Amino acid sequence: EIVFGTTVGDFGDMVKEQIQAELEKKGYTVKLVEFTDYVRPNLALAEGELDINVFQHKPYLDDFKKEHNLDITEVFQVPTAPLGLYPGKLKSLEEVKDGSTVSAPNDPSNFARVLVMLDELGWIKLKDGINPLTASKADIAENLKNIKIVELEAAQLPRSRADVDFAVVNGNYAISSGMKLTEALFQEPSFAYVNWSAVKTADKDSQWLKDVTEAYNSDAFKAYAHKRFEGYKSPAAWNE
Ligand code: MED
Repeated sequence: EIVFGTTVGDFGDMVKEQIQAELEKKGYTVKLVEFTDYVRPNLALAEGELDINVFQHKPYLDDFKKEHNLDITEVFQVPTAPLGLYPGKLKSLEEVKDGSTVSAPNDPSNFARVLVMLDELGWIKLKDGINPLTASKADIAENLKNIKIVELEAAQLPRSRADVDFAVVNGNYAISSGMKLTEALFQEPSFAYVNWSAVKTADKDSQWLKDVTEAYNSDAFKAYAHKRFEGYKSPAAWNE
């Protein structure tokens, strides 16, 4: 029995609609546990409540496992809903004003993504030569449009659109709140945040993980993903 943990929505649908049957064909049973937050899944994995989770990108994982002393590691990538800047009280990028508010996730690896996006938009200017994966407020050279960044817990970002001019929303929460990726005013161009599964390091060589990895890389899964998850960013290894 393989116990998966995912965030609600797209990553759990992948298990229930495609992966689970592929693994049952090989004699496994599958249990899915879903989470509404980003903090519990790696802790449940490390404590043995999960065998594998699918919810995070590698910058998040690298930071989280180091901070909390978790002996876990990434395995394979999965199709991922991209990060986007979405309309809030203002409906178009050209409407940005001096002092416009932008809501952003408050954890460091996802906050960096917002600063890189704001620099790409020309709303702020980051210093030269920084590490984009750890971009922080100290790396801002000039806040060109005096953007006020409103930092929130990531799950709160869809609801923040009533309170801020623009909202930068993680794809999993955008999808699960009924937002459409095509409604974004600007989508992150990077592929560094295509999400990874994670397991306890002790399990990296297990036969069950080999079978899970094959399930997420099958022709059938790719065909399903391309239809069910249009506009998602693909694993690098799919070589699309
Ligand atoms: C926990 S890392 C952030 C969530 C991830 N699904 C993303 O690519 O936005």
